[PDB]
Amino acid sequence: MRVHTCYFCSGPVYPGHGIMFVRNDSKVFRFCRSKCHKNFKMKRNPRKVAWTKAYRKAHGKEMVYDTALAVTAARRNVPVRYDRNVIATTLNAMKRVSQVHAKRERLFYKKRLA
Amino acid sequence: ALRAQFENSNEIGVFSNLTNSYALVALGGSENFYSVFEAELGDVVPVVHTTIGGTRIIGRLTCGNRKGLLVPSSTTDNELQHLRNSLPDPVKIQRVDERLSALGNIVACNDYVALVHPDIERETEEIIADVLDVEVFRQTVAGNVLTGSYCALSNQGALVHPRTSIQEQDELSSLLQVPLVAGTINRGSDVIGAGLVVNDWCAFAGLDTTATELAVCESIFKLQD
Amino acid sequence: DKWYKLAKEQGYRSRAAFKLVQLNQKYSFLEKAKVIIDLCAAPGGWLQVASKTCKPGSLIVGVDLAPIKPIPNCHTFVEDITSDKCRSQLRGYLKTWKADVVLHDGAPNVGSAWLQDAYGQAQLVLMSMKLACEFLVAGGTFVTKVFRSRDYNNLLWVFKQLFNKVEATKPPSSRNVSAEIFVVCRGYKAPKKLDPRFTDPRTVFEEVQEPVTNVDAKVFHPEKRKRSREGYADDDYTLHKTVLASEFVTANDPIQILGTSAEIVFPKDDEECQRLYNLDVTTEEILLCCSDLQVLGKKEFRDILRWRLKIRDEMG
Amino acid sequence: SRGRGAASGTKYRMTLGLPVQAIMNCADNSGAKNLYIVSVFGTGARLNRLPAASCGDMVLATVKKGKPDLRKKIMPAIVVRQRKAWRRKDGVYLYFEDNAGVIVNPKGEMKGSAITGPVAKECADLWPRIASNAGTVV
Amino acid sequence: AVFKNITPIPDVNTFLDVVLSRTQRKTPTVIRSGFKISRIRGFYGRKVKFTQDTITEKLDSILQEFPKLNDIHPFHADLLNILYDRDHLKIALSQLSTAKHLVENVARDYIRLLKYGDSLYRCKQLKRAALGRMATIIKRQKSSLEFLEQVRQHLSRLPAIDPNTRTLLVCGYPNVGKSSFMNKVTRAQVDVQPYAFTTKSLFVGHFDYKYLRWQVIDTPGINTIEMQSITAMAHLRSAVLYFMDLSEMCGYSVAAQVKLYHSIKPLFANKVTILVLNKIDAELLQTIIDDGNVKVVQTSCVQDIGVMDVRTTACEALLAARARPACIPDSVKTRRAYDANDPNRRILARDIEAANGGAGVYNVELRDKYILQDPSWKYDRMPELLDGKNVADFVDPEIEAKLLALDEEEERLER
Amino acid sequence: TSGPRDNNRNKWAKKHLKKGKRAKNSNFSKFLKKK
Amino acid sequence: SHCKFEQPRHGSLGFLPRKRASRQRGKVKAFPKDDASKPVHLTAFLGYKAGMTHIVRDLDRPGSKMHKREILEAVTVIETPPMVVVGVVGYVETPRGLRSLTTVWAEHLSEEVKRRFYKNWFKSKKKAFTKYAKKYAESTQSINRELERIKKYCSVVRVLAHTQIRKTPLAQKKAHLMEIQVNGGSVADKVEWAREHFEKTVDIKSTFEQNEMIDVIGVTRGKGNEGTTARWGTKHPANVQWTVARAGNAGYMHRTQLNSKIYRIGAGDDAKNASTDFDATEKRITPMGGFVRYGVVENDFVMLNGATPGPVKRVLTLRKSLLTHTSRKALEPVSLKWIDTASKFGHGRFQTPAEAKQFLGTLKK
RNA sequence: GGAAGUCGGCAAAAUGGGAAUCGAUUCCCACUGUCCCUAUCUACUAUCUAGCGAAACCACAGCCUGGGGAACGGGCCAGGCAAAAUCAGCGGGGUGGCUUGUGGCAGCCAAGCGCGACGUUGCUGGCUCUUCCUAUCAUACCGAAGCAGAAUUCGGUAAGCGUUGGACCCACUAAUAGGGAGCUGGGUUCCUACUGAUGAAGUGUCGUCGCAAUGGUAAUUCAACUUAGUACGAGAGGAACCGUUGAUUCAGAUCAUUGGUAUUUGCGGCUGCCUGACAAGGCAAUGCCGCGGAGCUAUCAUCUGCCGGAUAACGGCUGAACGCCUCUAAGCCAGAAUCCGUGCCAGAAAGCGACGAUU
RNA sequence: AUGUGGAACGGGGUAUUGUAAGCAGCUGCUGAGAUUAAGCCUUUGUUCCCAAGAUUUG
Repeated sequence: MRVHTCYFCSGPVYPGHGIMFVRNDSKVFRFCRSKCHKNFKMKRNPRKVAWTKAYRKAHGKEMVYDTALAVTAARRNVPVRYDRNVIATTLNAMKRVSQVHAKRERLFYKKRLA
Repeated sequence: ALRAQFENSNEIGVFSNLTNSYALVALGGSENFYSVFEAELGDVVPVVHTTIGGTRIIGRLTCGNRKGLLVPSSTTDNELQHLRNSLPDPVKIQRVDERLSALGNIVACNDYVALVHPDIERETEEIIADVLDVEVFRQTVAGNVLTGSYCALSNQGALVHPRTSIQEQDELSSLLQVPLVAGTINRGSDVIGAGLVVNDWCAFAGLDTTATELAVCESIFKLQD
Repeated sequence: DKWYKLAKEQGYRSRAAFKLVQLNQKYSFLEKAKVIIDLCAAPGGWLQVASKTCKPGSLIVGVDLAPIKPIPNCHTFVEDITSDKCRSQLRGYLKTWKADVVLHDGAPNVGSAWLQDAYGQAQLVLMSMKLACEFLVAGGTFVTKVFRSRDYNNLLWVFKQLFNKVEATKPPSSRNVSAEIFVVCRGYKAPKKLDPRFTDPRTVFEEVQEPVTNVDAKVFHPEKRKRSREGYADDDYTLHKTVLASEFVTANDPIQILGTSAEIVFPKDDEECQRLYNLDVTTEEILLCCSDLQVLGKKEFRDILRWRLKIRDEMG
Repeated sequence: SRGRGAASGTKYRMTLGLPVQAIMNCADNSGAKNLYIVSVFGTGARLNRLPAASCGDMVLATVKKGKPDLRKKIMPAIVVRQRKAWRRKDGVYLYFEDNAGVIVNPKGEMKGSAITGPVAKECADLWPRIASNAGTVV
Repeated sequence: AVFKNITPIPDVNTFLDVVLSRTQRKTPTVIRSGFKISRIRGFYGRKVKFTQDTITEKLDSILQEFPKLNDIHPFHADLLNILYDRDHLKIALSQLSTAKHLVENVARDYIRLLKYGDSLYRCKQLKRAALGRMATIIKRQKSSLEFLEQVRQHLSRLPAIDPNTRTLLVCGYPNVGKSSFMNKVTRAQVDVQPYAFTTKSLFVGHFDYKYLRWQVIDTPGINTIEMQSITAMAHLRSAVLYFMDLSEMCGYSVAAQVKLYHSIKPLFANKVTILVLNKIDAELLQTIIDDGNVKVVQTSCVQDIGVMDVRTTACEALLAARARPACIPDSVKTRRAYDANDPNRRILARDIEAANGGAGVYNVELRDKYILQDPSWKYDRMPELLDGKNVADFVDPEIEAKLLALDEEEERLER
Repeated sequence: TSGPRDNNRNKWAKKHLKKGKRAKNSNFSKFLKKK
Repeated sequence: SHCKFEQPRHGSLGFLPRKRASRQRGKVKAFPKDDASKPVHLTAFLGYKAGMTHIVRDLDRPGSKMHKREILEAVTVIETPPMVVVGVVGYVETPRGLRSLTTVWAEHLSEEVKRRFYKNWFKSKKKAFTKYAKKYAESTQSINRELERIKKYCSVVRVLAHTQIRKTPLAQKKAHLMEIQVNGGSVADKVEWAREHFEKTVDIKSTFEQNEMIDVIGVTRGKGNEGTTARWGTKHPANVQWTVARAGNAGYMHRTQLNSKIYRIGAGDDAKNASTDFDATEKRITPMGGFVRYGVVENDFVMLNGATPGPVKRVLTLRKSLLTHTSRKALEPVSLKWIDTASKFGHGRFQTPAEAKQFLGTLKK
């Protein structure tokens, strides 16, 4: 149960939604919807397709970095032993990410407006 | 040396992986396999009833030693969390972003030295040395790339194909610093790793293993005492 | 059919008997053949025609697995067509004489893959000529049936070196709907010793490698999935093969490298590749393009090709 | 007995995308290159329905292109990869970009030694030997 | 040579009834005079042909299932000689094959005449003339079919021998302790009775020793039984296990046994015999001991002493003729092996299963064995996703400290 | 294989209904029944 | 002459005639057998097919190939607002069948159930049940007499209940009224339970409990008149027989799906009904953008496995299973892990607008 | 996926082409809805309406089963049945109580009336389609057999349910059992029926909720885990019942997810055309291409398919007939995928009940 | 047939496409613009319309 990130649009990919494609080099691509899957089939570069988050972040249209809360997210390959106190205060850290990221999201676009 | 069958299959190395600090058994089938493992290692090392990526070939999908454990990319977060909770704290777990997902087929690793698939990624080799804390060497076994499946490793002994030559036998023993014997498991099947799982003090093989083969594994692994 | 009606009316046991006699009429080989050995004699129509046409008292042999109805003057051998025992009886009946014409009517059971049936008797004809060339005298003739397939040209090639003349043809009585052809190998070369390459079928039917695959077409058209059913690069364990950046720049086959390699890497250890990495000509877009070769478009490949030429202009 | 011979586990229903007459890639190092599908095991009595196979199914195969001694046997083959998209029971839709399979004996241990390319986990679970001798299982 | 796979041979009457009943039931039955003559001819032609096919199908099944005496290992061929008279068996099998060809000839003849049937009746009697001749042909092999069934029944009883493997033939005087030695060495339950020659036929028993399996074949004591015993040792790479009654408690004189062994030595050559002193608990022998190959091992048959030593000696003679610190846990050094009967043995999940409904019903708790600061939470559900983010990416034992450091930073930005 | 009309299949289906395998339905009904 | 190549019949003879159902509401043609050992309990409920989604649940199915794995299943969401009990019917067993002896109605009948008795509510003078209300107010001893008759002579007790269609976001204003047989207890006990349940609402929380196996019955979608191809699956001198496949109506037939499992009974007043212990993420069962062609679910809802007959916004009847069947699938518990509420009106990609807003930039609007 | 369809690349796609043999044939490669396996989209017709408006054909007509010597038919005989008026489809309807499983000649008896029975001995056409029968290939249950186990042979009840894919051949399959009552190839020179759709009418009228006479009926097979490496077996080998999990075929649904479809002609791109120009839009018998919601749909997607009696083969209890015995004669028990119900579908439009109002 | 009434538009949400014209200086306005129910959801928005005509009913 992982909400993966699509290869094309860089958006969320929930269970059931989309397609999984395995290439001969054992590389796994996940496509959220038929639009991104067919665009991948035609081999259109995400950095040259306007409506993709990959293009937006690589074209200066999205934040350079957000070191929000001294840590924002990572693909942790070392599992951590289950604790309630850790699990509850990290539940709170989730939200505290969200308002802070929401605040900086407002500030960045206000800066880009002028 | 003991004889066991997972379900009604002679390949127990495929469906289980055994180290000197823990045991892993497949989930969802018959626990008679888990029952047999607990009968000999329940009071020594923890036994984890685990799956890897919703799959029962955990033995050939995960490679590990008494120190650390590795899981492939397809390992789910829930299963990885399950494995961490089950295993004790002094054991570390690591995900591997390896193209060759079958870690149990590309890596044959004991507590001190590991011999790996020749075409393994450099980053995989570095993290293997970091987690397993073993010296890693790229070489083939009897001209065959699947070292983990075609060779079984322990601290005091190891087995390879009967197809290997004597000079290859000597070179492999010299590069591994452990006695090595050319043999077969499960009555002529040359998949030693798939048919045999061995820790430093006990050995498990399929029920179809011949008496002569069991004597060979006992002789090389010095398990009479 | 018409030939079946003729066979039952006249007394011949198969339409293949009419095929043999027509072939004998047009080529004129069997009448002078003193020693004739027929393999796969079923149903015996060939033996009946051979016995009737040839002068009585010749060395007529018919070998087959099924009970061969004793044909006049035709020693009938109900054994395997290439048994050690049966070859002993052929030599025992051959004595001082040597085989002049070897007739062969191999007909394995059909009802499986057409490739299997065609290739199935292909060794059976190939094996039958092995025992033939063992038994033939200089200038002898070997005649049999072959269905056309990808191995048909190779079998005729081996026939060309092992015989002076090849005269394959199709008679009118033969069912034209089927793919059978009657090959007539006359003028036995009579070599000093039977060549192991010819005898051993690994080197006979060995797949002859073709020129380089049309991969630049796939490079120019990354779309159009063309159902690649050839193999896997002749035992290529890892399909994520990478090509050195400096080697690709200095290479003279950029289209082949792009069409075969799945990734072009710029290793930090190699000083030349690091220099290419630090070159201003190499941009981030080109870097991400070469990092994933297979997911690339026509424009990206053309940009890469222009980039390598610009580097070629720079280094010399 | 060949039908479910040494399966060590049941298979879930999977989309069929390799009917008979299919031509498909050999995936082992035994030396064979191409395979032709002759029949599929475990097909019942369905009028006009073309016999078909999925990942992990065992078929009757003829090596169209390959080593001559590897041929002249209608040999069992395990379909390990399939181009047609299929629903994994956890919900995700999967499809490998080529149709691949391995030459195996009726018992269930192949003549090859190492698999070039990805291996479906359904194939690797019904056939522990393929899982034992697979390089990357996805 | 497992001769058990031969189908059972019906007597001539049941054979005919089964064939004719199958013809009636599987072929169409109704025809009218007004039908086209072609349909009438085809109707009766099918019955004649169908009856021919059933008969050959059965007869071929016999001819293929019986073992071809020439193509089999001469041990079994000569054993079938003494028991069944290869010539009688070969005549019986040839009679069936000649019958088979005759059944084919009659059917071909009557199908051929049926092509000219003009009325519903003239076809009807050719079919009746057909089936009667088919039946009268079969009725003539009553003796052959009865003989083969008797041979079949006794064939299914014979033991499955394998001369290729290592063997040790045991032969000697009747009831001279050889049966006791075979029973003690191999798991075969050989009956021992005071009646002489209790072992009417050979008895094959496997025994595991020296990491190998040896097939000990006990032969009748020394007639047809004696002939079978001789042929058993005639063609077999094995060693003799002669047992001579030292105390003559078996009823056979020691001198007579020695003389018999000397006479049979011509067939026992190229083997390492044994000079077993049977019934030890219960001159002539010098000549036998002079051979040297015989091993003089005392066999206290009454006390069952020395049987194991004799077997070990015979097996040995037949074989001759033919830094890595393993830190094992301290609990491993004193671990009690899990054996069910003992009470000190712990429980296994297999036993929890049979108590809690058995296979398919018991739900194993995967979570039941987590190393965890509590056994109560042991069934809790860990949150996985929250607001588009996994909880897993954030599980950090010091995650509270990163949150407080952060607090200070946001308090700085608002100010 | 025996079908659902099998008298045996009916018999051990009845045996299942005779034991606690249906007692999970009784108390299940009693819960809503009481509430 | 015999048929050369045989095949199984292209249709099912047990479902013909393929005629249009004479009803829009699912009929209960069999109620579960009664027992006096168990006292009172209802046996059916009436809901509306809002829409269907998919979920992820951990499968604890012992012996299964996917024991303790995460599985995806399609689920149907049926909105089940509480139904008002307005009547009781007594049925007497006769040698000619069950015959309705008498019927007793509640004093106050809502406009919801009153609309059922008219084809045009506005033109009518609304005179229905007026004199019944008058006599109920005047003398309750009469009504006590019919209830005494029901508890003295009748053997089967059924309650007339109508669904509050006003609560649902449906354009229809007529309430669906049906009979639910009161199973359990003595006839007197059923009559009392009906009396103290007059004019009060019975909710799905009291009828079903989130784990049991039910039969869902309704009228299927209408595909119109169809030829033999899609109606039946088609590839001697006589007259055409009934068994020959023919062209006619396909769809809008009364069907019964057996063995449907409730994965969840959620409450409308609760705002956590679409959230699970593995998910948190406050959300409602209504998908982002509202259910396609139905609306927003604001009342109690039931989530069944698989698919149920009929299109959206059609009425379904949910009955307790007639026969106990203790298949371990019918006996296992369900522990939901995640529920999909993305936009079904197209290729939705976000669960709720809240979590969509962080990923998306600051929209100018 | 790629001719697996068909007698066969008929027709489309590759743009039609490469090599051989005598334009034809074959082979390898290539292509594709011929096929697995059908789905979707558009126009016209069909549908209804306003107007106009025929013809063929016509003894009379219109239900089936058995019989009516035949020719059985629609009229006749005996039955099942039978309720106005209609609409749209589709085309159905325009010769023995025979026969079956056991051949022909001669002799020996000899129950008996010169025959003489059984015996006994002597010799050489294919492609799809509804239903029925059992004379059963498989599945269910039984009896016998050197049937130790496994596998198997024969026989009994049994037609509920299946009995394939390709060129007699070779595979799959549990099995590929036998028969009765729209089409094409090589070979000779109106009405009625069936299926859906309305519909006047007693019961005062209109409704709401129901009952159930009767008709139809549905589920089928396989292997996987223990129970097992146990029973059995010298060994080789090696099951079963309970419980559980999947799959084949079939049937009924559904569109969350996935694929497909494009007249959302919804958006965007390209070519050409249209006003002086920067622009602006618009047009091109659906100009071409990409994506494309909704709908439809796919064993190309998901879900669902159940229990009570009576028996047959057969195994028994008591028990006579017949002072014993006996499963049978009176009675009783267990017992097959069988028969009958339950469940499921329809609801008598001439079967019915309760309730509401009543100008 | 005066109502938590309906309808026509409008807003919002949700979707489809892909960042419009113009202003300009590829970039910014601009994940913009266009479409959005014709069988999508919602509406303290505005406007508008209905307490009517005919027929059969003891």
